[PDB]
Formats: sequence, structure tokens, C-alpha cells
Amino acid sequence: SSSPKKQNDVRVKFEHRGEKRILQFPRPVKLEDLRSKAKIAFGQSMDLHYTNNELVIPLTTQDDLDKAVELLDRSIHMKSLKILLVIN
Amino acid sequence: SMALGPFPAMQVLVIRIKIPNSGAVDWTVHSQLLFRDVLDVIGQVLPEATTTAFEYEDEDGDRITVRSDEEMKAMLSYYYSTVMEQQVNGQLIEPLQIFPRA
Repeated sequence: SSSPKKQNDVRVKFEHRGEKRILQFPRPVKLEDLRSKAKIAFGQSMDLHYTNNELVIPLTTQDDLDKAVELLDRSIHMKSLKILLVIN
Repeated sequence: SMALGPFPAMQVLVIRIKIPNSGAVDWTVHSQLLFRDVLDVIGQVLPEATTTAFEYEDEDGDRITVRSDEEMKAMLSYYYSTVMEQQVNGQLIEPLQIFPRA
């Protein structure tokens, strides 16, 4: 076999000032990938926060994000990783 | 010998362009669909507005804005996965509904 061994992409739903955007990210996903795509999407460098229902938590390290992707992958009820974007 | 053939994305794509207080236009898309091409069709059917983007509703019921081809691909992929679930259960397939956005 000399074809690619694709894993599942990570579906991300970004939110900034009432606007939501969905992008697929190839694994393994990195914080800087999310930051750079969020910059393309909204024109500014963003702080990134994970959100699930009422919970919000900043994502500041690669490990933080890895934890959030794990939650998404085990969650049969969630189909995207929700990231709230705040300027800075 | 036997091998798997291609699994198609989905069976024709209908994009329902919902127009504010005016109705909807069902565009049957011939089989890559580009973001540019969707904006061009919106500009034909909604000619006295200028449209830079559009929205769709995701599985959470949220309005998602599309501003790029990569975003288009994520929208389409989700749509196709919903259509495939319903096709297998004989549920009515609905078109992919979009909302033009200033």
C-alpha cells in the first residue's frame, strides 16, 4: 500500500461575536493550527476557549487541546469541538 | 476477485436558497461546487442586494456562516452524512438550505 492512511478529521465550530464557522482539521490537531485558522477566519489573533454547554475553559497548551479532542472523540452526542474566540 | 467500489458522496444535490420575505429558489446542482459559484447564483436570484456570505443550520440548530471553500467543504460533508443516514431509513431527504448574508 502506498496510499494515505487517513484518520477522522476534527470538526471544529468557532464562535466570535455571534458568528459561527465550521472547519475540519486534520489530525493530530495543534493549538497553533486552530489559532492560525481563527486568524484567517476573523482577521485577528485570538485567545481560544473550549466550551461545552455551560462550561468555558481557556485552551492554552497542546495538552489542554488534546484533552478537549479526547472528550469530543468519546462523545456520541457531540459532533464538533466548540471553540469560543476572544480577541488577543 | 471482488473489491469495494466507490461510495458516492450521495441523489442529486438541491440547494434551497431562502430569500428574506420573498420565497426560496431550489437550485439543482450538476456534478467541485465552489464558494464563488454559490455567491454567483445568490447574486442572480437576489440581485438588488450584495451578498458576501451565507448561512446554514448545523446539527445543533445553530446558524453557521460560510466565507470560504474550506468552510463549504465542511458544510457539504455534514449534509452528505445526514442524507446518507436518511437514505438508509427511507426518510424524506430535504435540500441543503442556505440563507444569504450581507
